[PDB]
Amino acid sequence: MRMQTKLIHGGISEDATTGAVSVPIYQTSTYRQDAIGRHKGYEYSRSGNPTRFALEELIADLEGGVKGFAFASGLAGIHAVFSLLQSGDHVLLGDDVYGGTFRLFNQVLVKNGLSCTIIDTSDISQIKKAIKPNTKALYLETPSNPLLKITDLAQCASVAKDHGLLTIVDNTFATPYYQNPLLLGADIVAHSGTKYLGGHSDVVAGLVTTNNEALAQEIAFFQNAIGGVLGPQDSWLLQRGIKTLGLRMEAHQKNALCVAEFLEKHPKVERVYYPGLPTHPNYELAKKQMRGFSGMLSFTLKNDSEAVAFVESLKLFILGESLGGVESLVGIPAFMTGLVRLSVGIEHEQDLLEDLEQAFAKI
Amino acid sequence: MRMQTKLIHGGISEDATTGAVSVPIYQTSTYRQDAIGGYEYSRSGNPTRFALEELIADLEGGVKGFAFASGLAGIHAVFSLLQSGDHVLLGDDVYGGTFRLFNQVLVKNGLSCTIIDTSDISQIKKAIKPNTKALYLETPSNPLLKITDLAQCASVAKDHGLLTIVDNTFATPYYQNPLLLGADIVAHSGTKYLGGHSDVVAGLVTTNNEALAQEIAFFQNAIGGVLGPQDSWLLQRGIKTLGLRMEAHQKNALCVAEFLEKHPKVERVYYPGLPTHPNYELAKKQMRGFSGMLSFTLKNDSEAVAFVESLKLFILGESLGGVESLVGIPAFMTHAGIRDGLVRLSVGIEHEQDLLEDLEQAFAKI
Amino acid sequence: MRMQTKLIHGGISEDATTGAVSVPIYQTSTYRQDAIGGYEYSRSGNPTRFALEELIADLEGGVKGFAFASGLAGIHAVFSLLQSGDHVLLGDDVYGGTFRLFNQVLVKNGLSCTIIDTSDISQIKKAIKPNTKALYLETPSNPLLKITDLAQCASVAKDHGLLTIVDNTFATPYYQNPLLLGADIVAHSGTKYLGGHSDVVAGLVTTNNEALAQEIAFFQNAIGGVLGPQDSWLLQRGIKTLGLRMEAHQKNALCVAEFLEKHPKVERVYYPGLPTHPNYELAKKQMRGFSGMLSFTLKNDSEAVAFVESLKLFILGESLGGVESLVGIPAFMAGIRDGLVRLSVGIEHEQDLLEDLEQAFAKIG
Amino acid sequence: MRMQTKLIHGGISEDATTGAVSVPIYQTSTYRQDAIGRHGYEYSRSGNPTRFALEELIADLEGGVKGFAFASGLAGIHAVFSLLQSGDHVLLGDDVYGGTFRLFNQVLVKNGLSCTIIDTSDISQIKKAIKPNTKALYLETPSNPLLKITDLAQCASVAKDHGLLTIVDNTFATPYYQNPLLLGADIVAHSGTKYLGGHSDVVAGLVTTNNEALAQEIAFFQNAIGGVLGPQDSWLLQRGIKTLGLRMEAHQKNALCVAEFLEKHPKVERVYYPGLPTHPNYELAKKQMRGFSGMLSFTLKNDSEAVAFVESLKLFILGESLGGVESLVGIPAFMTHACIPKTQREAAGIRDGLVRLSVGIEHEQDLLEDLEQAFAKI
Repeated sequence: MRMQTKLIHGGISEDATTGAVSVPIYQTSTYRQDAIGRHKGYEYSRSGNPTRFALEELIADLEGGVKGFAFASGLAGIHAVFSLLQSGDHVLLGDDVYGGTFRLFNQVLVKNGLSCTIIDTSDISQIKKAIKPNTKALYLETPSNPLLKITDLAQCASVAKDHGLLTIVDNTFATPYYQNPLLLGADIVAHSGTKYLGGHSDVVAGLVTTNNEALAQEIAFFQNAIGGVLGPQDSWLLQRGIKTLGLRMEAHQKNALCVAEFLEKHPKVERVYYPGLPTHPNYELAKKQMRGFSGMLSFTLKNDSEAVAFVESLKLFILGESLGGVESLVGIPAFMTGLVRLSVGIEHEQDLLEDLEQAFAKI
Repeated sequence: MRMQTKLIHGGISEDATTGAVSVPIYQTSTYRQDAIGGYEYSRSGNPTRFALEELIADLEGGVKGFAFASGLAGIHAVFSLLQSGDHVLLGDDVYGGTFRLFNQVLVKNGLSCTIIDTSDISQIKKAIKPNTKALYLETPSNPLLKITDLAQCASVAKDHGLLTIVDNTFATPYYQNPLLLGADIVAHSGTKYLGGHSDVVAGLVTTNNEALAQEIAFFQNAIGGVLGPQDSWLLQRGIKTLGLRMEAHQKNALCVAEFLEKHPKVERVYYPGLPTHPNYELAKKQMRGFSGMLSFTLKNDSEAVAFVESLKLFILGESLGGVESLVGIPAFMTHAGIRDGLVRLSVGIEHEQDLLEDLEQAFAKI
Repeated sequence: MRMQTKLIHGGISEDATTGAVSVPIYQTSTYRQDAIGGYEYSRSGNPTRFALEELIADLEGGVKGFAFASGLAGIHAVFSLLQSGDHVLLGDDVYGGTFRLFNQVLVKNGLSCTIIDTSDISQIKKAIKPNTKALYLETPSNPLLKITDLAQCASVAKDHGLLTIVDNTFATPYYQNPLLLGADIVAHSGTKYLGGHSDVVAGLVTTNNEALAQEIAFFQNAIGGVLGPQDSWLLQRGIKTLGLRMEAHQKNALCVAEFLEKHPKVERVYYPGLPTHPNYELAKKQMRGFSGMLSFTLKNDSEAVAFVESLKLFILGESLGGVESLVGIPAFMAGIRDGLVRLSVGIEHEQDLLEDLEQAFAKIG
Repeated sequence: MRMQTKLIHGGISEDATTGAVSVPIYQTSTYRQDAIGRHGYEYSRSGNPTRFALEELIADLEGGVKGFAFASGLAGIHAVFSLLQSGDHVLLGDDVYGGTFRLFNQVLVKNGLSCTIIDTSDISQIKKAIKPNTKALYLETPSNPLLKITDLAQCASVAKDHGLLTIVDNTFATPYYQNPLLLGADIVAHSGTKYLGGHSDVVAGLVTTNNEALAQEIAFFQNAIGGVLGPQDSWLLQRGIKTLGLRMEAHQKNALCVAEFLEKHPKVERVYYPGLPTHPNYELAKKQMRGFSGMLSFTLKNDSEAVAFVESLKLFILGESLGGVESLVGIPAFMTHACIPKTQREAAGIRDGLVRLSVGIEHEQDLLEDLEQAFAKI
């Protein structure tokens, strides 16, 4: 079965006992057991839950892993991933990773004996040079946010492997529909389900999956030990949202192209950051490792002062703080995470252009 | 507003714009701004979650409330307040998962702990180091229901540089308020009595202190182990009957304890409400009642499994604090005074007679 | 919402319950509670004061605002964050009372300072000590209108562990917004351009930073140098015409600068709006306009007092930033010659202002 | 009116009096007049409706106030330089096409003017070379045969900040992919002979301008020197222009297929094409250009084999010109730059292994098969 068919029938997508084409929401905390040391499969909802498990199975099935793990948020998942390491360990970050991941290290992890080194990861040599005797992981994120900066996954993975290093990839922007880091040498993949996977701006969730059984034992342990689990209703809604991913990602791509092209041939606009443009640095690398480009695009205007007047005069893009939803979103990462980030939604392309038009006419 | 009225109308229990007597569920990740510069992003804040947070703050007399994906998610973020190189003092019978947090997650993140009997006040004195930054209390204890003087402990804690953190899961806010007794931070598993219907996994933390509130607020948002709006809403709904439930829990538990103690095959009963309990007077002092938690040791240890496996009403299972009665053997589940034969009962709200008849029939099988 | 609009509907410009287009004046000291557990005590919080604080936060791009009994009391509270044995860099011509605050108040409390020319970015680099915590800028500067590059000094301070503190009184939030140029704390003497009507003594402070906001709040409350409700309200009221007043101030100040410059009897003229002014290109870049503040030194230095005492429209007085024209010799009230005349150009008719100057010049040698 | 529509309806594209959807060919030397002092045509060296129609079109297409049609690309360039007085100085591109270099070297130099060859991508080199009597800067982008890109906006700005005029040769990128008058240039020159005609069947020059006074000046020397384009060739140039949009779309697509083929090839070294992301100033190229033409050049590894390669080509026509519907091939080192000593050639970046292609509008596959077999023989 193909990706499109897997989004609908993958993992667990059916109640085995009733035939329900939808996995039931197990709003429960505990489970009755036959004799002690002989359970019915589930013991306690923090450790495992049939609804959450179905979702965890789905994301594993999609990214080509052995196990999935659903979390209360993207950050909670990432946090649990880094709980695999001791104090005295080192991690190499990309120079433009998501701000909350930076704050995770800066303010939570570093504090606990975990050191990081920020480097440009599209500069393969900057990673070669940055490894210390205690470096235990390489944390990549491509396309990056904002700026959509592409990193070479297979290369970095190869390089991380001949050193005793973990390749941990944040696949949020380019979904499992467009990119599968585990098939390119990654050990652990993390998403914000809060974004595209959910895709209706109505769930806060993180998903992690892995290629490695030993890694999976570890991640499980810390999901259970720290307990930042995804609830069953959210799990169910995430899975429901995931069902449409393919169609949504297609529509996201189609729209964001029209938007990028229109923006590039504009008098008010200077540079434009989108992976689908032949004009974007490493465009070739992208077509190599991505089956498509999402709906994210940063960009800048020649007049750097108007940035805030432009964003605030738009009437169809929602001025808000997330991305990856069916509604188009807009931000300015200066005060949020003269650069303007667009999360192109799945509204009619013309209405999106007409909305950008009228907001340009105003500056 | 008294406790029993507060449970229903406390924190935010109403929708202000619409008038709705229930808080609406905000299944939403992000909010439109008229910005740039109330709500911005659901991990940082959410109206459903907030209403519950205000509720629990209101019930414990804290300045802020914090809702987590699980009890443990809450405790974890509480200990994220500390730097590597810091020292923590622990109870010798703290909940199994709390001990595992330190042993498996927090020690390897550079924190050190020391296990002392918290009912022994001089043991806490003797165990204090220069890097000791906090004392962690759980009373009554899981699973032996051991009682610890909260005023005394917080007193000794306060006149060193120490934080007094209390897990108040067993007594809930209906029967004990550690903040009003000198504690700095209070943590619950909302999965237990607060939800009460064994259908939600949830943590709740609250604090006396405005600055401490900012720190927890920081690590709630930064680590991101937040309760979802649906679970927040359901947990709030559960809390509305907390008062009535705890009374039934206490009435039944009292009845059961007095049955088990008078029973031929039983050796000791651990229940704070039994006059013969170590620190029974101290319980009456710091608690407005005892919950539904008790455990007992049966004269012949080898019969504990067979006893537990032949109960027909009590559900053999992992958790506690629900309307349905639960039973476990701590030795083989959640995990000094703990013998393989120890049996822990979570007395639910069924008919006292239905619960007694169940135990009667199970003893007849050993 | 644009700045011109924001001055009228920003922060809180309306009573929520009643719909009043003006914030009501809460002449109250205390509030009934349904406690134990919004407003508790007027020193901690007052709805009127808060309205003004929200407005300034909103104007400067801050997260919180803070209203004080005076510009000084605010500056005081800002520096109250620092421990003893800490170090601070000061502009060589910061406000006379800002020096006297450090010189005589904060020093004896264990604080240390170094006077530097801040328009010399290399000079600040030369003065950083290991115990230095903050740089304090003031541009344009009293009374020479010396301009400092906010963006660079912020950067230089940012890559060290330093706090950028800016006194934005002169070029108001309408012309300059330090917080967007990498500043951490902005402070105003509300007594000046913000009130605009020479009838309120006030100080306003705002910040980019949550943790700094917690701190400033703490010290505003603990020292208690808070602004009253009536003064807050009058201040907010004043702020509503800020945009209109600043435009007229500039239009007049440029008109006067060009008169004084082309004048035989005048030596130098200090005004950021003059092309031939140190760092004029810098002014244009970080400021959206030049204000009503200008100074000038005349050729006959001893005849400075005779000039000032013969002005009929301009008022010889002790302040600035009002709708009426003010004049003072900053020496009587390092650049400052005992014949430097400082002009606070009001919003009166320029012809009337120029005709007051003509007649004053026409009485000295 | 979008550009694609302008090519069909722009300037004068209709006979107002008869209805004709084609401008009539005016094979006439003269016109009857109504009375003395009262013409709107007098003599066809000054004015002719057929040529004027095409002239309007090129002004319209390039955003100029007036168009000028000349007997050839050179005639047009020459008429432009006929503005400057004896004594004047000109900054010239080093990659400038033969004819234009020679125009100065062997015609304009002996007539008072004088030049300096400078690289125009390197903007400081222009600044360093401005003399007090310098009055003009002549740019060609993309260039021949290496396709160097040049910043039109900034080069036009630096020239305007001095006393200078900006003259751009917009032949390669057509008015369909580039519009220098809209980037601060004052005069635009084309070889109509090339892409504008499109069918390798007309020799013609086109010049247009922003400036009312420059328009007057160019009109004068057009009429005074008489290097005017004839009415039949004007008409054919206009006819070819009607399909410029389409032809350029096909050229670009075909050129890109070939570009990508060539650089994936083991026997090739550098590929010079502005439409490759790997190309120098590809960034700038995208900003000022709306598309890349059919012109590419490539060097093969074994320098000497370029000859054997070209001789086996059976679809690419070995020929001097460019910008036609048919695909053309040449070796600049021999076809156009044999007079320049091989070492100066290599300095200028022109090796004996540099082959140039004017990719036509044949089926991209056939063109690829053609290159495939030719490579196979070496």
